[PDB]
Amino acid sequence: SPSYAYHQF
Amino acid sequence: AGPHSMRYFETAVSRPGLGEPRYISVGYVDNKEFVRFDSDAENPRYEPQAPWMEQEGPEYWERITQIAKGQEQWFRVNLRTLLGYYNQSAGGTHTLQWMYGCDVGSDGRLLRGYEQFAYDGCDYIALNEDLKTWTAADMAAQITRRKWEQAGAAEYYRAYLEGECVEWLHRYLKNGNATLLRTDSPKAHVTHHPRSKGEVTLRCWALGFYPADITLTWQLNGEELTQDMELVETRPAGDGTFQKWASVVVPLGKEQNYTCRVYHEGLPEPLTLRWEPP
Amino acid sequence: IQKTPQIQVYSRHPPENGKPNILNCYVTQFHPPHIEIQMLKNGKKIPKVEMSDMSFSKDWSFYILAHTEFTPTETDTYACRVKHDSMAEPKTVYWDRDM
Repeated sequence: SPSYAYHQF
Repeated sequence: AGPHSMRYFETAVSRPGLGEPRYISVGYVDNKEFVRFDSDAENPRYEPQAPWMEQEGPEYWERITQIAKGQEQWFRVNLRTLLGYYNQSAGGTHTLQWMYGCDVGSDGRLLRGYEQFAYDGCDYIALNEDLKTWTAADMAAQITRRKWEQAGAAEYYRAYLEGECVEWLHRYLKNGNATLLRTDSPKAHVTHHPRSKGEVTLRCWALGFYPADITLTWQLNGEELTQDMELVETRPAGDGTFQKWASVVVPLGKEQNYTCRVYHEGLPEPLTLRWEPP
Repeated sequence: IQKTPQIQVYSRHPPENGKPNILNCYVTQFHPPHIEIQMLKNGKKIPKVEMSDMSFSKDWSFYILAHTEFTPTETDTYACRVKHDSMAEPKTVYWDRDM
């Protein structure tokens, strides 16, 4: 199961 | 051969003045594509790309599909930020890629983890093997680095990699056992073509093998020979198997001194073959 | 930056003239991902060209498989023409039965 990148550049 | 693995290859391509950016997420277990999401689809949704995946309940599909929407938002935003960092104009198209996942040892525990990001196909930022520190490719990525060091991004990723990643991988392996853990042995042969005056090309063929992990090498007089050996990219046959070949240029009349070695996990013993006339 | 596509043209099965088969054009190692692929028979576009989904590899470069049904003949030539921005001209690769 995939995931959130969440953190922003 | 090797540790089991799970990965996701996620990409967004901006389409300035033509709609939302195109978003695609492809999932792999042991380098086999098993799920996929494409935003340009008519009912954008995660789809099983392997038969053993069809045993998951509807709620599995819903939930990951939700993740995908979240992801689209994420990519869209970060695509815009990067236009900022690189001082680029808003009418051009651009790429943002995320690759992530885990390699797992025989114990079922985490061997290695991956979190890597590219922009316009160039490295942007990547989690080092320690799963604690970042490599940033340029000063634009340094900004994201400082920001992510203060936000504790590494632990967030590490929690996913050590927990969720490994356990999902384990479930998937349990379910796809029969098809993921099989072998198709290569069928090998050697072909002979004229090339120049006194010179011939010998070509070792390996066909219909799974998995793609394979090694072919030539040999002069039982010793390995790779010098000037032309080797093509492993390619898909299109039915789940692969092909590969390796060639060498040898003197006319001297072909019997050369041998081809094929290594593959499907074989009980390595192949050794030579050009056989007529 | 741009990465120039790598092309292999080749058949699913060992070619037998008169025997129905699949012809692949495997394109790899390109950036940007937008690309034009044509398969040709005697210099004319095969209409029934099935295109796999695009993917990318661990070096970020994109790849894709183009394939069509065909029946090899002693007299028909087959090729794959690729258009990409890394290249000032389209690249045409002929099917070679020894490759």
